[PDB]
Amino acid sequence: MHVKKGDKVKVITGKDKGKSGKVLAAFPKKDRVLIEGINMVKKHTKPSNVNPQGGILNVEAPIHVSNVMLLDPKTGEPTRVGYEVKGDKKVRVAK
Amino acid sequence: FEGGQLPLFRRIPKRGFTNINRKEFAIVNLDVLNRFEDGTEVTPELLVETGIIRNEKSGIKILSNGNIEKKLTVKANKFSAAAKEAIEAAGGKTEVI
RNA sequence: GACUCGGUGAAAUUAUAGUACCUGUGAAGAUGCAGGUUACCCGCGACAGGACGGAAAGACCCCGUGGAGCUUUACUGCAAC
RNA sequence: GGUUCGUGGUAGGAGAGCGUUCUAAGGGCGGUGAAGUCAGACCGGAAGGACUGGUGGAGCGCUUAGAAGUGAGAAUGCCGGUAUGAGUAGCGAAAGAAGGGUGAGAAUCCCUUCCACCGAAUAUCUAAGGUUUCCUGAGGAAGGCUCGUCCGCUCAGGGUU
RNA sequence: GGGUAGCGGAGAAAUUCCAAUCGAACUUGGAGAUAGCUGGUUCUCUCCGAAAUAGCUUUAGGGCUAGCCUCGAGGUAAAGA
RNA sequence: GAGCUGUACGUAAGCGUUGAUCCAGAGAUUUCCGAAUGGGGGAACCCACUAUCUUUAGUCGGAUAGUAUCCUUACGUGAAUACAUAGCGUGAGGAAGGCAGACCCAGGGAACUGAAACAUCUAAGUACCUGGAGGAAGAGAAAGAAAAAUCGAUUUCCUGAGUAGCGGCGAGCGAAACGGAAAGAGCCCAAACCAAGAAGCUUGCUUCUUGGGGUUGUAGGACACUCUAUAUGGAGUUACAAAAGAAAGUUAUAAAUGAAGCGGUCUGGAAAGGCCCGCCAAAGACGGUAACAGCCCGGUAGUUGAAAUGGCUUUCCCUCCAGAGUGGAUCCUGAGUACGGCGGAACACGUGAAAUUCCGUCGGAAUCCGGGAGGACCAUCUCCCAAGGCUAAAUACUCCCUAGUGACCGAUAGUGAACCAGUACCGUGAGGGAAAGGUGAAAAGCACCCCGGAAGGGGAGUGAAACAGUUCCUGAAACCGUGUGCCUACAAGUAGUUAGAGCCCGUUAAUGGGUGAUAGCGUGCCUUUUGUAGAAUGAACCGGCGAGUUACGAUUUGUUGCAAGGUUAA
Ligand SMILES: [Mg+2]
Ligand SMILES: [Mg+2]
Ligand SMILES: [Mg+2]
Ligand SMILES: [Mg+2]
Ligand SMILES: [Mg+2]
Ligand SMILES: [Mg+2]
Ligand SMILES: [Mg+2]
Ligand SMILES: [Mg+2]
Ligand SMILES: [Mg+2]
Ligand SMILES: [Mg+2]
Ligand SMILES: [Mg+2]
Ligand SMILES: [Mg+2]
Ligand SMILES: [Mg+2]
Ligand SMILES: [Mg+2]
Ligand SMILES: [Mg+2]
Ligand SMILES: [Mg+2]
Ligand SMILES: [Mg+2]
Ligand SMILES: [Mg+2]
Ligand SMILES: [Mg+2]
Ligand SMILES: [Mg+2]
Ligand SMILES: [Mg+2]
Ligand SMILES: [Mg+2]
Ligand SMILES: [Mg+2]
Ligand SMILES: [Mg+2]
Ligand SMILES: [Mg+2]
Ligand SMILES: [Mg+2]
Ligand SMILES: [Mg+2]
Ligand SMILES: [Mg+2]
Ligand SMILES: [Mg+2]
Ligand SMILES: [Mg+2]
Ligand SMILES: [Mg+2]
Ligand SMILES: [Mg+2]
Ligand SMILES: [Mg+2]
Ligand SMILES: [Mg+2]
Ligand SMILES: [Mg+2]
Ligand SMILES: [Mg+2]
Ligand SMILES: [Mg+2]
Ligand SMILES: [Mg+2]
Ligand SMILES: [Mg+2]
Ligand SMILES: [Mg+2]
Ligand SMILES: [Mg+2]
Ligand SMILES: [Mg+2]
Ligand SMILES: [Mg+2]
Ligand SMILES: [Mg+2]
Ligand SMILES: [Mg+2]
Ligand SMILES: [Mg+2]
Ligand SMILES: [Mg+2]
Ligand SMILES: [Mg+2]
Repeated sequence: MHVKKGDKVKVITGKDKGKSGKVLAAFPKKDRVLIEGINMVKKHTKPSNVNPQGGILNVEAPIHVSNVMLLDPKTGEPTRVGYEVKGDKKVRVAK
Repeated sequence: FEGGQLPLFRRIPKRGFTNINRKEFAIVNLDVLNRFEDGTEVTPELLVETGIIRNEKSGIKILSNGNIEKKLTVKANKFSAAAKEAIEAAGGKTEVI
């Protein structure tokens, strides 16, 4: 996938377009990604589970990977990603 | 079928035989020979080149139907008595190849 | 057992039905057509005259140039001898 | 465009059409709501076609041609659903009773006592056959012709030397 | 526990039994057998509109040709009524 | 190249840039049953023997290997019986079974059905059984086709032609050659004869093995002489002899790189949509992404890539190899064969006037001065040389693999099977054989409160929507209910229709809608019938599904093109 955990992505579709966050997890089998403070859902958690008080938990929900674009630290903008080989291993490059 | 009444074809007798050596000639009636130019030699090979007879079954036979205007030297495998007379009456020379 | 109450709960059948009687009429035997005669609306327990009631495309009878099993000095065959 | 004579109809002949799915090409509609679906007092000579509103939530008309799995009320048709009969028949040989208990709930589960039935069996083994139905703890949706706290049922663990 | 198997077995003999099938088991295939028989065959309007007869037929509730219907086209001492 | 420990709704414990999971090539491991093969057996089990090793104080245990049958072939033993054979033993090789329900060749071979009955005939050499196989098989280099005077192996297609014929001359069956195409390729023996053994002893003659030689028609060969070759050249594992290798290239089996919009604004839950601007394009394939995307993602065009294995093509290696001329003394050129009789079959050809080919049976040639065929047969002429074998391609089919396509289906369709289906279930068994798809973009899968034992509700919350609430898109009809505007307890009803008060409404605005006191008229629908309301048939109701089609011929009408011409087939 064009993004991976640790990457600073911009969200380009959905209720949260314009908002940028950090990729907390990637689900490449589902082709979805979890962005910090993006796509908050209210989970109605019964008390039994981890959380012995329970309650309405406001947590992030996965977004589709094609809805985020990688940030280039230099420009500070969303960019498409190309791959160039330094010599040992290939690395992602902004365009 | 006629619902059991003996069909027509079984009421009436078979007739004749087929000849193993039956000849069938390509027929060329005088009228088409007018197509050719005067004082022309008209052969089978010329009649098929022109496309007057495409297949030359057993040979080419000239028949009298119509009349002829041009003087022609016409060679064919057969002529009707009337054909020969009519070609000659115009002033031609019939040859039998 | 039936019947009443509580529990549970099928089936065959079924064109739609607000589904009387008499005499007649009609594919010649009508709840349904005509003319009359009777008849307030809804049930429950009973009885079977009718719905040519249900059930089974009648086994009788005939028909089909339909089967099948059987017979023989029917025809043509075959084994066996 | 008139005139004249016609226009009942089964088998059946002839003609013109409606509508359905798909294709092509043009041209459109549709999240400001497609198809489908529901309703209506609208339009055409018929098959049929619109419009408006509800539901629906993403596809679909129209024009001209083309191609067909192209139109259902009957086949004791096939499949599915649902009626009717009807709260009707039935609930499958048999003796139960009360007290106590359990439980949300008890004719129906547990205990006690009395009563009743089999006893050359309705008792005890055991082969076949079945294959976990056995034991214990939970359970009460379905199954059990009623009920059910119970069970040869459901779920867990166990158990055969 | 075994044996006999369908053009076959078995029968103290009834056409009796061979897995709730037996005048010839069951199953798959040939197979969409064949059915001059019965049933069924789906939208609309317009024009016309029969026959239930003759002849022959192992034919009689089938068929064929003719008669009667329909569509198209022809031709004229118009021959039709 | 960053996550991973499969579904599928988990809990736990862990792994991973010192590169996991994952993808491809190659290895290793591979219980038991099954041909099943050490013996047995009711498949997936039981019970051994012989070596060698191991364990124990020794039984008792453990490990590894071998041990079926038949055929062929070495070798050894070895009876009646003296030699010997059979038999027996050991060692090598080989087979066995399965299947693509296809295609191919062979052995065996129905019936229904058609003939409007039926027996010849048809169906049909089909179905089916059995055997053999191969990637194809079969066929095949003329004892051929012909008689335009010539052709030149076979196979397949077009045509000939529904012709010639066959046929209770019925129903039906039905060629072939010529012509046009696809594809093409030719070869090796047997025999004369030569050499070398081997034997029989016919004792120098004969038949047996190996090698050479040699392959054909107015003939060829052997055999005589003669010219050149003895690897100069040529040819090969697809026939033509047979087994080996290498190397290079290329294809397949993983991948890599890959242009251009987060453009503005509108509606919206969300924009890929609308409107307005740009841009890339050897890339506007397809799919995904919160509605319809060339420019968001996977990609796509283009351009790169393979450690390993397999295929293919070349080249090299390796291997193998005599071919022209001239005579005609003699010799050779496929024998229980050809052919014939009898009985069958195959030939389109049903015994016919019946050639041609095969089977059983019996009889049985010629053998170069020879033999066969030209549809009885003879003569002439012409063409051919049987009784031995091999042979690619053009053709058939698809259980499979890869990439695609569709005026093909879209959940009663399409496979029986979109879903754990040949399952469940039925049957002793062979065998028969279902039903059953859709929450949402995302689980955000309803915390919490309330009634209730629970189920199930009502709130609250999530969501665009919950009348999307774990079978959850839409949600028709039958059928079941609640509510009520009009009518109904003196009426006799195929249930409507025409007239019509009264009451209640208010429309796609129409000489409107609902209901219906009362009055007139009025025997369902379908099928089948001379005739049915029918006391004749069929339908409980609703829904879905459910019947003149296609191919190839014939004929006729219409249309179009060309017209004494028209038209191509493969
Ligand atoms: Mg009761
Ligand atoms: Mg009467
Ligand atoms: Mg009356
Ligand atoms: Mg009646
Ligand atoms: Mg009756
Ligand atoms: Mg009857
Ligand atoms: Mg009967
Ligand atoms: Mg009319
Ligand atoms: Mg009239
Ligand atoms: Mg018609
Ligand atoms: Mg549609
Ligand atoms: Mg609907
Ligand atoms: Mg249809
Ligand atoms: Mg129906
Ligand atoms: Mg009753
Ligand atoms: Mg009663
Ligand atoms: Mg009772
Ligand atoms: Mg009882
Ligand atoms: Mg006793
Ligand atoms: Mg128990
Ligand atoms: Mg109960
Ligand atoms: Mg219990
Ligand atoms: Mg019986
Ligand atoms: Mg058949
Ligand atoms: Mg009329
Ligand atoms: Mg007769
Ligand atoms: Mg690695
Ligand atoms: Mg064994
Ligand atoms: Mg018949
Ligand atoms: Mg890109
Ligand atoms: Mg907005
Ligand atoms: Mg949507
Ligand atoms: Mg979409
Ligand atoms: Mg013979
Ligand atoms: Mg024959
Ligand atoms: Mg001869
Ligand atoms: Mg013979
Ligand atoms: Mg001969
Ligand atoms: Mg001859
Ligand atoms: Mg002949
Ligand atoms: Mg010869
Ligand atoms: Mg299906
Ligand atoms: Mg559906
Ligand atoms: Mg549900
Ligand atoms: Mg009254
Ligand atoms: Mg009165
Ligand atoms: Mg009925
Ligand atoms: Mg036609």
